[PDB]
Amino acid sequence: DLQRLKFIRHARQLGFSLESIRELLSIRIDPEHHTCQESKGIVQERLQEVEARIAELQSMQRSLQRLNDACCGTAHSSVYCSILEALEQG
Amino acid sequence: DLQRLKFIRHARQLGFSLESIRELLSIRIDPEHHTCQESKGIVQERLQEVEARIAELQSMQRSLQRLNDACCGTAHSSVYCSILEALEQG
Ligand SMILES: [Zn+2]
Ligand SMILES: [Zn+2]
Ligand SMILES: [Zn+2]
Ligand SMILES: [Zn+2]
Repeated sequence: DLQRLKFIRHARQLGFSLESIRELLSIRIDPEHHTCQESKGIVQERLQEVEARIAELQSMQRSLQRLNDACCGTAHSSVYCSILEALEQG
Repeated sequence: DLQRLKFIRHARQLGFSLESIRELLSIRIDPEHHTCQESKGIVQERLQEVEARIAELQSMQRSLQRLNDACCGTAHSSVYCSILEALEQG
């Protein structure tokens, strides 16, 4: 029951890079020589990384939604498929 | 100017796996023997993959937002930092 393992798992579940986690463990073991500025910087970095991803994934999701909704999804010959036509224009 | 290269790039920008792209190129080269059901299935699979990711990334973003907002981010000794306390409870 080494408590820092739970700490690490939680940082992991938040998608912190191994390098960021090393920094956090460094702060955790010696708090008297680190500040809120350092720990917050690590969080802001990870937060910006996540928000940028979510944005580029939602862009894809919107395009994928249009592609999905326009196709009939039946035995209709793919010779007429809008999905292939769309991927052609991009 | 081999047009299928543009096709591939567009599928790439949508985050389709290499295997899905192989399937699309197979449909593209021989449309007379494939249907909208096949091409749509490939799109739905990718769409569900993206929506699940966006959901797990937004979960992180919400937690990261709370962590970020609660910390003063100044020289305040990390001995009092809420970020480390939070990562402790998870
Ligand atoms: Zn159709
Ligand atoms: Zn179709
Ligand atoms: Zn503080
Ligand atoms: Zn703090």
